[PDB]
Amino acid sequence: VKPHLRHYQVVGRESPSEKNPEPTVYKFEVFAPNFVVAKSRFWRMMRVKNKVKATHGDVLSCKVVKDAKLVARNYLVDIAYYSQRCGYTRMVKEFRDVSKTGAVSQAYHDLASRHRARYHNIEVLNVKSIPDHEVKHLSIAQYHAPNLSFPLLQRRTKATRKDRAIFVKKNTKRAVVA
Amino acid sequence: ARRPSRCYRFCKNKPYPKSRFCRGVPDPKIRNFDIGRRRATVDEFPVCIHVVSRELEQIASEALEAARIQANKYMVKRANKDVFHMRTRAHPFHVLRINKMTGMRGAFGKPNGVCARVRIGQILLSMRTKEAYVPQAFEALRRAKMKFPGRQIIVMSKYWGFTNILRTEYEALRDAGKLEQRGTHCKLIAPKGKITMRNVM
Amino acid sequence: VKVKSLCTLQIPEGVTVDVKGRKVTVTGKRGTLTKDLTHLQLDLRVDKKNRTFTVIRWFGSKIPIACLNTTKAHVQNMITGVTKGYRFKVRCAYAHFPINVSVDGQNIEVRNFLGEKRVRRQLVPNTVKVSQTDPSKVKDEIVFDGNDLEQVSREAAVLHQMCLVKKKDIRKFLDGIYVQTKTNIE
Amino acid sequence: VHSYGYKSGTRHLFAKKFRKHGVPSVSTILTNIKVGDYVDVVADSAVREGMPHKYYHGRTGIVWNVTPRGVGVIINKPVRTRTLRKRICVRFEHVRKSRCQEAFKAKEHQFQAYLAAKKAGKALPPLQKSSRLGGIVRPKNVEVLARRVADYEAMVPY
RNA sequence: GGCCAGAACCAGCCCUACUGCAUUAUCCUGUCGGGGAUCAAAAUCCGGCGGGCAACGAAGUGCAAGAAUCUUGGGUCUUGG
RNA sequence: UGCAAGGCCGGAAAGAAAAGAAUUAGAGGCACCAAGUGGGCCUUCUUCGGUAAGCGGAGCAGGCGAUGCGGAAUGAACCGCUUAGGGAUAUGUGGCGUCAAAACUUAUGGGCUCAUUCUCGAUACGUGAAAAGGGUGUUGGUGGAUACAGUUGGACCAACCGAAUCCACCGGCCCCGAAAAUGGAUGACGCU
RNA sequence: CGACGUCGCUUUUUGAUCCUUCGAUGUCGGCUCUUCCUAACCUAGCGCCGCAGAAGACGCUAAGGGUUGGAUUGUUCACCCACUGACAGGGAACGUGAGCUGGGUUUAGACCGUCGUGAGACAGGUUGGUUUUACCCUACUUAGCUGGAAAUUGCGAGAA
Ligand SMILES: C#CCOc1ccc(C[C@H]2NC[C@H](O)[C@H]2OC(C)=O)cc1
Ligand SMILES: [K+]
Ligand SMILES: [K+]
Ligand SMILES: [K+]
Ligand SMILES: [K+]
Ligand SMILES: [Mg+2]
Ligand SMILES: [Mg+2]
Ligand SMILES: [Mg+2]
Ligand SMILES: [Mg+2]
Ligand SMILES: [Mg+2]
Ligand SMILES: [Mg+2]
Ligand SMILES: [Mg+2]
Ligand SMILES: [Mg+2]
Ligand SMILES: [Mg+2]
Ligand SMILES: [Mg+2]
Ligand SMILES: [Mg+2]
Ligand SMILES: [Mg+2]
Ligand SMILES: [Mg+2]
Ligand SMILES: [Mg+2]
Ligand SMILES: [Mg+2]
Ligand SMILES: [Mg+2]
Ligand SMILES: [Mg+2]
Ligand SMILES: [Mg+2]
Ligand SMILES: [Mg+2]
Ligand SMILES: [Mg+2]
Ligand SMILES: [Mg+2]
Ligand SMILES: [Mg+2]
Ligand SMILES: [Mg+2]
Ligand SMILES: [Mg+2]
Ligand SMILES: [Mg+2]
Ligand SMILES: [Mg+2]
Ligand SMILES: [Mg+2]
Ligand SMILES: [Mg+2]
Ligand SMILES: [Mg+2]
Ligand SMILES: [Mg+2]
Ligand SMILES: [Mg+2]
Ligand SMILES: [Mg+2]
Ligand SMILES: [Mg+2]
Ligand SMILES: [Mg+2]
Ligand SMILES: [Mg+2]
Ligand SMILES: [Mg+2]
Ligand SMILES: [Mg+2]
Ligand SMILES: [Mg+2]
Ligand SMILES: [Mg+2]
Ligand SMILES: [Mg+2]
Ligand SMILES: [Mg+2]
Ligand SMILES: [Mg+2]
Ligand SMILES: [Mg+2]
Ligand SMILES: [Mg+2]
Ligand SMILES: [Mg+2]
Ligand code: NA
Ligand code: NA
Ligand code: NA
Repeated sequence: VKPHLRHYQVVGRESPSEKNPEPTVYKFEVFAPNFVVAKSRFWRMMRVKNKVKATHGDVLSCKVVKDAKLVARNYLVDIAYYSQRCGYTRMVKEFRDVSKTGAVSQAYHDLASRHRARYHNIEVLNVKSIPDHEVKHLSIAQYHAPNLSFPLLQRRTKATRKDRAIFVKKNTKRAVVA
Repeated sequence: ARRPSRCYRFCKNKPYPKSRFCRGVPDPKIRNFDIGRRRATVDEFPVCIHVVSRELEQIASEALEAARIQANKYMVKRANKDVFHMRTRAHPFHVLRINKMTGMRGAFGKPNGVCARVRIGQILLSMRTKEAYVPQAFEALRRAKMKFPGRQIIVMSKYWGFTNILRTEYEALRDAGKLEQRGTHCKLIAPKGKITMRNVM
Repeated sequence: VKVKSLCTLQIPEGVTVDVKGRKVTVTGKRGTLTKDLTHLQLDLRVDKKNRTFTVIRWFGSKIPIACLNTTKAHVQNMITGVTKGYRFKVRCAYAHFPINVSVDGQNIEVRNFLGEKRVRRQLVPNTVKVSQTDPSKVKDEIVFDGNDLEQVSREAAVLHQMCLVKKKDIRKFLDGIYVQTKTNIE
Repeated sequence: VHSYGYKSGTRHLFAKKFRKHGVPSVSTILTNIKVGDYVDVVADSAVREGMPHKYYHGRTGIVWNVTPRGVGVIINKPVRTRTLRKRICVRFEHVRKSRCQEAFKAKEHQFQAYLAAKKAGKALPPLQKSSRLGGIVRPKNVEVLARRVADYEAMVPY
C-alpha cells in the first residue's frame, strides 16, 4: 500500500509591517496527510520558534516534495514524541523502505504501536538514506546480505474475491456453497 | 490517632495558611530543613542532586520529616556526615482541617496539621555532595522518596551545588574574579555600580 | 525479527539420523531412538553425505529461537545414547537405619527407610535396566542403564523422590537416595 | 456575614493606583462640562463627596444637567427585560470628558476637508491599497525552519 | 372493463461511464572522483561537471466546468403521462 | 459681535470613500386583559463546606422536567438528532464473526500481546474497579563501557579459547500485587 | 516483626446522608432449618524457621467435611467450668414472628429516686401487661392423567 503521509515543503513568513518591512522567509519540511495539516504544522512550528502567528503571516508555497525512484534503501529517521510521564523522548531509528515518505509513515506506525504515540505528539527531526556500512541495528543490517534468501512459510493465501467459497469439498477445489 | 494521608492528598481547597484569621495551628513536624554539613563552602560540594515532583498534590509535614530522617540515616551509615548537605525545599504552609465527628451542621473544621502544596516540576529535596559519594546520595534519596506520596524523579542537576552557575563553567568563572561568595550560594558579579575594589572583573 | 537462525550438529560415522515432519529417528549400534518434535515448528535438515544435522528458524523472535538450541541438544543426546548409552549410579545414604534395596527384574523395593515399616515400590520401564552393585565393591549402589537420557534420568529421580524425609529437619536428617555418577555404559 | 451597604465590595474599585495618590488637579477643575456632552463616570476615591455608586463607575453617558458643583449624567442600566435611563448626581471631579466620538468626529471633519478640496481643484491624497493582494516576493535571507535536538535539552530545568 | 400483468415510448428527477488545466528539481540520466562490499564486481551512499519530460494510463498533487445528443447506458411498483 | 439656552434663515451632505473596513429567515415602538408557575433536578467549565458521598451550597451556559426518535446491550439528563402523514436517495452517532443490517471473517496495511476456577483484553460519560511497589515475560529507546573481548575449561591475579558483549536508566503490551457471601456475565456465544 | 512515613482493600462496627417506604415492608435475642463466602480453627497435601527430637511459629493450594455440653445475664457481646482433632470468622431484608417464643424494648395500672409550684418528665431502677388470617398464584415436597420431532399443522421425506 502507498504511504499515508506525503512529503510537504511549506514556505512562509511573517507579514511585512512597519516594524519588519523585510521579514525572514522560512522553509519547513513536514510529513502530513494533506496540505491543510501541513500548513497547520508549519504555523505551529513558526509560533513556537519564531514567535509568529498564522494571523500575522502568509504562506509562499505548500508544494509536495516528489519521491525518488523506488529502490530498497536504509532510512535513518530522527524522530521524537511527547508523553506526560517522560516529557519529550527523541530516538534515532533505522528502517527499510523505498521512499522517504514510506519510511516516515512506517516510523509513525512503529511509534504508535511500540510507544502509543499519536501523530500530533510526534516531531520528525530528519529522515535520510544511509549506506549499508553505517547501519548499526542487526535487524536492519540482515537485509544487506549479498545472497539473502528465505522460504515463505505459515502463509495464509486467500482466494480471489470472486472465487472465494464457504463450503469446499475436503480434498478438492470444488465449491459446494459459494 | 492520625488520619490517613490519602484523605488530604489532593489540592482541593484554596491555600489556607496560619494567619490572624486561622489560629490554634499546631507546629509542623519538620523543623530542621538543612541536614549535613550546611556550613560547607560552595567549592566543597560541586555535585547537586534533586528530588523533583511529578504531580500537583499535598505532602504532609510528617512525610517531609520522615524523608529527611531516612536520608540522613543512610548517608551517615554509608558515608560520613561531613561529606553532604541536604536541603528540604518544601515548606508546610497549608493548614488542614478536621470536622472531628450534630452532624454536618456547622461543619467547618478546626486546624489539624500542615502540609506543603507542591506542583509538577517543583524540587522537593536537594543534596549537595562530592563526586565520590554520588551513589550513596542516589540511594539515600531513593529511600527518602519512599516516604513521599505520589511520583518523584531523582535527577542530577546541571548546576554547581546550590548555586545558579553551571558545573561546566564554575571553575573558570571562579578563577577569574567574576564570582562573589556568599556562603552556600554565590552570585556572578555584574559590571554595574560605582568602580570599587569589587566588580572590576 | 531475525530472518534466519540456525544450529549445526556433526553426526558420527556409526549413527544415522532421519527427519520427517519434525519426527527425528536416531539409529546406531546398541539400539535406536525416536523423538516427536511436532510441537516445535522448526526446519530440520540432515545432510547424509556430509553427516550434518541442521535446525533452522525463519523469521523468529527470542522465544522461537530459544528452541533450536534445545533441539540440537536433544538430537545430540540421542546420538550419544545410541553410541555410548547412559549410566546413572545411585547411592543410599543413611545415618542409623540401613536402606535395604531389593532389585528384582524391573522391580525395586526399598525397605527400612528411616525405620519405616512401609515398603516403597517402583516399576522400571523395560527400556531402562536396573542393577545393584555387589556390596563387596561399593556399598548400596544402584545402577540405571539405558539408551534414552530422559528415561534413565527420572528413573533415579523417581527413586530419589520416593525416599524423602517428612516432618523432620532435612538439614539434620540427611537420609535419602541420591545420584552420584552420571556416565556412559561404554 | 456579607452585607450590602452603599460602598460594599469596593476595596479595589475605590482605590488610587500605585504612586498616583492625591486630590484632583487643576486641569480637572478647569474642564468645562456642558449639557449634552459625553462623559465617562469614573469615581475619584480622594473626593468622598458626590461619588457615584459603584455600579456607575466606568460607565459613559450624556450630561443632562449642570449645577455649580455637580453634573447630571444619564446612564443606561439593564434591569430584567429592559434598560432604564438612570440620572445620577455627582460632583464634577468624578466625570471625565469622553473621547467615545473622537473617531466619528474626525471622520466627519475629514469628509468636509475632502469635499472642499474636491470642490476647488485640489489634489486628493492617494487611496491606500489593500495589503492582502498578491505579488512577487524576493527574499533577502532564507532560513530553514526545523526542530533541533538543542530545543529539547533547553526546556529541561536543573 | 374503474381488474391483473408485460413491454414500448415521452417529460421530470435520481444514478453511474467517458477528462482537461496546472505542478514536479530534496528529481531523472551520463560521466569523473570518493566510498563500499565482494573471488571479482555491481548496488545502497557522498561530492564535481554536462544534459533533461521518470511522461508506460508518469505521479495515487492542486483545481476540474467532460450537453448519456453525438456514440440508442441504468432506475422510476420512488413521479406523472 | 465673546460664552449659555431656545428658535429662525440659509449651505453642505463619499447618506457615509479608501485602508480585510460587517452581517442579518434585520417591520421598530405602544398598550390592555388574564392563566399556570413560585418543591426543581442533571451535566460542561469555575467553585465553597465536608475524609467522602448517587452529600449539602453557589456562578455561566446547555439540558431533563415537558420529548419522543436513532446509538452507547440495559439507564429522565451521555452521543447523534430534535418530531404533520407517506416514498426514494444520502448521512449523523455507532458499527460491519454469529445473535444482528453491513468487510458472504475486506486489503495485494505496519507493529505489539499469551493472561490455570471473579476465569487477558475488547467499559467515552461509567472512578459503572484499582494503588504504592515489583518482574532474567517479551518488545522498543537513551547514555556509558569493552573488543582479538564476555562465558567456559586450565595455571585471587595473569595466560588458552575466536566473537560481539555488559552497566545504569526510561517506555509499550502482558504478569504479580488483587480476599465475600444464590449461579452469571466485554450484552451472550466465542475469538488468539 | 516493623517505629517514622506511605499505598490499598472490605462493608461482619459506628458515623455521615435522606434516594425508597408514613391510605403500615411486623423491631431485639434465642429456638429451628438450609445455603453461601474465605481473610483456614481442625481435617488433606506442600514450603520455610532462631527446624535436633517433641511441641510449635510463619506461609502456599485448598470451603469437600467438621466446628460441642454447661453456670450467670432477656441479652447480642462477655466471663468462667468441662470435653474435644477443633471448639474459625462471617453473609443470606443486622436470613428466618400467617415458623415458634415473648424474657427485653416501647401504651394504658402501680412503686422508688432525681427533677418540676403543678399537671407531669427521666437512653434511671422496678412489677404487671390479647402475638390475628392461607382454601389464591408461584416456590418446594410427594401423588395421578396425558398428548407431542413442522414440539399439536405439511403431504416439509435427514436412521450413531
Ligand atoms: C420504633 C422503631 C424502629 O424500628 C422500626 C420497626 C419497624 C418500622 C416499620 C417500617 N418499616 C418499613 C416501613 O417504612 C414501615 O413498615 C410498616 C409495616 O410500617 C419502623 C421502625
Ligand atoms: K513516592
Ligand atoms: K412508613
Ligand atoms: K495441615
Ligand atoms: K421507667
Ligand atoms: Mg483504618
Ligand atoms: Mg473545599
Ligand atoms: Mg476581589
Ligand atoms: Mg482598582
Ligand atoms: Mg553524479
Ligand atoms: Mg543542471
Ligand atoms: Mg486508486
Ligand atoms: Mg459527455
Ligand atoms: Mg427517463
Ligand atoms: Mg410512471
Ligand atoms: Mg437582510
Ligand atoms: Mg425540593
Ligand atoms: Mg421526507
Ligand atoms: Mg438506505
Ligand atoms: Mg449479516
Ligand atoms: Mg480480518
Ligand atoms: Mg466503565
Ligand atoms: Mg456496556
Ligand atoms: Mg475510568
Ligand atoms: Mg507500575
Ligand atoms: Mg518485565
Ligand atoms: Mg519491559
Ligand atoms: Mg526493558
Ligand atoms: Mg464473559
Ligand atoms: Mg474482562
Ligand atoms: Mg458488544
Ligand atoms: Mg455504613
Ligand atoms: Mg431514610
Ligand atoms: Mg403488611
Ligand atoms: Mg405499601
Ligand atoms: Mg412480609
Ligand atoms: Mg485462601
Ligand atoms: Mg474446607
Ligand atoms: Mg460447603
Ligand atoms: Mg433480621
Ligand atoms: Mg449486612
Ligand atoms: Mg406472628
Ligand atoms: Mg422474632
Ligand atoms: Mg416470615
Ligand atoms: Mg415481655
Ligand atoms: Mg417537689
Ligand atoms: Mg414494663
Ligand atoms: Mg410500666
Ligand atoms: Mg398478671
Ligand atoms: Mg406433526
Ligand atoms: Na564511481
Ligand atoms: Na412536575
Ligand atoms: Na495486522
